[PDB]
Amino acid sequence: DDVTVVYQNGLPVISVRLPSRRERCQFTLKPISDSVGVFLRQLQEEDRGIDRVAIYSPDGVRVAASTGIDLLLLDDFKLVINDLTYHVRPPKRDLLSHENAATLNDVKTLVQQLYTTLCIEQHQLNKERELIERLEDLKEQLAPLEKVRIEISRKAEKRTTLVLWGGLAYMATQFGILARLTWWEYSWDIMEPVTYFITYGSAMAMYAYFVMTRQEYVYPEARDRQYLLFFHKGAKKSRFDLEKYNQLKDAIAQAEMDLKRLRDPLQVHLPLR
Amino acid sequence: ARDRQYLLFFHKGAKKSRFDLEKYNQLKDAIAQAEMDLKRLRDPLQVHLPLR
Amino acid sequence: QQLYTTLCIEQHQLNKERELIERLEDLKEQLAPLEKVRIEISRKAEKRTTLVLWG
Amino acid sequence: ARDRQYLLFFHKGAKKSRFDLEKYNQLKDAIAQAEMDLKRLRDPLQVHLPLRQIG
Amino acid sequence: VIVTRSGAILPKPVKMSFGLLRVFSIVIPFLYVGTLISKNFAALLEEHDIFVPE
Amino acid sequence: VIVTRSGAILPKPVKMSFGLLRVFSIVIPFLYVGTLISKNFAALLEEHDIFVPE
Amino acid sequence: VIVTRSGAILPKPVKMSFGLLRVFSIVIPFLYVGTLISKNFAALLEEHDIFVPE
Amino acid sequence: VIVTRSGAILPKPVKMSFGLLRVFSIVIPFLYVGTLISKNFAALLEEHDIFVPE
Ligand SMILES: CCCCCCCCCCCCCCCCCC(=O)OC[C@H](COP(=O)([O-])OCC(O)COP(=O)([O-])OC[C@@H](COC(=O)CCCCCCCCCCCCCCCCC)OC(=O)CCCCCCCCCCCCCCCCC)OC(=O)CCCCCCCCCCCCCCCCC
Ligand SMILES: CCCCCCCCCCCCCCCCCC(=O)OC[C@H](COP(=O)([O-])OCC(O)COP(=O)([O-])OC[C@@H](COC(=O)CCCCCCCCCCCCCCCCC)OC(=O)CCCCCCCCCCCCCCCCC)OC(=O)CCCCCCCCCCCCCCCCC
Ligand SMILES: CCCCCCCCCCCCCCCCC[C@@H](O)O[C@H](CO[C@H](O)CCCCCCCCCCCCCCC)COP(=O)(O)OCC[N+](C)(C)C
Repeated sequence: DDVTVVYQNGLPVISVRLPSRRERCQFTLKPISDSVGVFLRQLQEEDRGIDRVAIYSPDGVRVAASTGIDLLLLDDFKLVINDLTYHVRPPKRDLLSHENAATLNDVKTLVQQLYTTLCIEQHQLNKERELIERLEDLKEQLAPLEKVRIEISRKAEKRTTLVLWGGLAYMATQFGILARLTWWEYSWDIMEPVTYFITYGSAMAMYAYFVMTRQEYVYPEARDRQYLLFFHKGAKKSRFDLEKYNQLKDAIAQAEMDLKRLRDPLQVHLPLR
Repeated sequence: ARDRQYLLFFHKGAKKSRFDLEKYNQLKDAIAQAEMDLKRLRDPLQVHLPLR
Repeated sequence: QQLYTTLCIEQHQLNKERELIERLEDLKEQLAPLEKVRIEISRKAEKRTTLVLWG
Repeated sequence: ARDRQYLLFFHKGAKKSRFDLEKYNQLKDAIAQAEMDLKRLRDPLQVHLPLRQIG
Repeated sequence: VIVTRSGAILPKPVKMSFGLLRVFSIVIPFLYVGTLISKNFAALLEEHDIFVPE
Repeated sequence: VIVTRSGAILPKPVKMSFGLLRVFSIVIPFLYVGTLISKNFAALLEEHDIFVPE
Repeated sequence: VIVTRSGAILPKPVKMSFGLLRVFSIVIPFLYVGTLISKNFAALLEEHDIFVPE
Repeated sequence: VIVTRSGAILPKPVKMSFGLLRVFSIVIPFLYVGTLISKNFAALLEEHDIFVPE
């Protein structure tokens, strides 16, 4: 019927209908490392029953046999074989390599780059001196809050420790209870159902935990969750402005990151980021 | 498993409602790219813009 | 050095991008035939592990 | 366990078939290198921003 | 973890409103449903003399 | 997770075609094979006068 | 993991001081307390003869 | 995972030289040692008229 062009895995392919062998022959061709001439040679070698072949621009002027295929697939064209003329429309494609003629904007950005190269040294030289001052300013604003945060997280740690040791004591006293029941008072054939349903109830509670808290019941994660809860509920009994503390910590981290990113280009003389 | 079931439900609802998810994903990635190189132009260290 | 770098880096990066495209189009063309053998091997390597799981 | 068994099956089927796995790996790493280079070259050529360093 | 990359405290975890109520309002009813289901099914198997507890 | 680093959504998880059928078409026949194996092994153990439950 | 991405060795793992003593000092007394309240509960149930081992 | 960040394949998993033999040369002798321990302890307990099954 007609001719189609598709890009697959970065390579263009063109499906041509051939006169001598009425079969849709496909050609996978590279746009950069080939020309129109080699494509016509491939066509002639494939058919060997076509009298001639030529490509034309959408207007009618013949396109040279040396233009690269990437220069061709930009706009539409015509492919004429000895008897038929197929209007081939390549897929819509905008840019190839960002290589074209010069523009006044290029000269403007070049002059901007020259000015930046001339002034960036003296800019960064005192930007570091201002950053090292802002860092100390932020750090002295944080000294009174750090000890308060320490005194809050000490109580939080003490309560998490109580919880952990209490869990251990509970799973020890359950062992004690069941061991006393199974060997002194009653027999094991009485205590086996109880001790299976205890296991199943624990396996159900570990799933209700996930349903309720949206995370799996793992020891260091439940521990960290309960520590965070204790901390955030202990900051209400002290009116601790956690927003200010978080803002100060983030600002100090960002200032130190800027200093570390900026000072290395001043030592080894390399680009900035 | 919960996340897998949620994704299955979300994509069945998206197919039932014809949400056109691909344009939404492309727009999200393009916003993630357009504001990255914008905060890279307003860099407080490099002198790319006046009013410093 | 910084000034000279500034004056002659756009044309050098354009040549570099052109060379990189010409090199990628050759690397992919050279890799094209090995992919067939890779897939013919990975199908036999996956059939036996599906057999192992089902077993 | 499934991935380990799949890898053992692949590295046995590739020895039986005499597949140049080393060339395949060193050829698939060069395409990755050239595409990371093309991704890096997007800043100084399209948005006129300074090039990102290696890493 | 309890702190970010910088020394900042993570926000308090989201807590489901009335968790134990919403749990024990779905555990107990279905546990009673299971009890009565087993009772009825076992009485049904006893009436037809298929399995008798001796 | 349900979203990427940006707000994009992860693709639909791959689902095996006819999953339950392909599972229960290989579970049941092997339960039957195991039943047969155990029956024959018990018969042979009773044949060699080794293990006779009483 | 053993080493850092650069190649340096990870720091020495912290070790709780006298952990093996604290653990048993918590396990033993509460185990005995459990045995005690189990004996007492069984005896209290036996007094009223609510449940007898029969 | 079966591939790297690029399309390359992971190296071959490093197997242990004679792994199954090296593990069954440890499991069985210690199994028999435990059997001997149990036999001797049961005999010592029954000889001194401490615990007799029947
Ligand atoms: C033998 C008889 C009985 C034996 C039992 C013995 C019991 C002994 C052990 C006791 C256990 C106690 C519970 C502790 C658990 C953990 C505690 C904890 O987290 O902290 C709680 C609490 C606070 O922590 P939190 O973060 O705030 O908790 C808030 C959240 O909700 C945060 O929630 P979350 O989302 O982060 O997740 C937590 C959630 C996680 O979710 C769960 O725990 C899931 C639970 C669901 C259970 C599923 C059902 C199981 C199926 C069994 C079916 C049985 C059927 C039987 C009948 C059928 C026939 C056989 O659980 C809860 O919060 C609920 C409470 C925990 C309960 C434990 C549940 C275990 C299962 C047991 C239930 C089954 C019972 C049935 C038995 C009936 C038999 C007939 O601790 C405190 O801080 C106390 C503060 C006290 C108030 C005032 C403050 C100061 C006081 C100090 C005074 C001293 C200082 C002096 C002054 C000095 C200054 C000057
Ligand atoms: C005490 C002082 C401490 C203060 C500070 C420490 C001082 C620093 C010292 C500086 C460095 C010193 C340098 C050392 C010099 C030499 C170095 C060297 O070459 O080797 C050292 C080297 C490492 O020394 P390290 O540098 O101190 O670091 C190791 C730390 O231990 C690792 O600690 P970690 O923090 O990393 O975490 C470990 C933690 C981990 O936590 C635990 O392991 C749990 C702790 C105990 C259990 C807690 C509750 C259990 C529930 C029980 C139920 C209640 C009672 C029930 C009653 C019911 C009645 C109604 O603790 C342990 O692992 C303790 C060892 C327990 C493992 C043994 C398990 C086997 C059980 C066998 C019994 C089976 C009976 C049941 C059957 C009954 C019926 C058939 O030693 C090792 O081999 C360590 C690896 C583990 C070996 C365990 C077994 C080896 C034998 C030891 C006992 C010997 C007598 C037993 C004879 C029995 C034969 C038949
Ligand atoms: C100093 C002593 C004074 C004591 C008084 C202090 C009062 C504190 C209150 C007591 C708190 C009780 C905490 C009980 C939690 C410990 C019990 C648990 O660890 O044991 C499990 C058995 O118990 C059951 O799982 C019940 C779990 C209940 C579900 C959560 C309820 C409580 C969570 C609330 C926060 C607790 C944070 C503590 C994290 C350690 C082990 O079963 P196992 O099969 O081997 O584990 C499977 C493998 N996993 C762990 C990886 C999943």
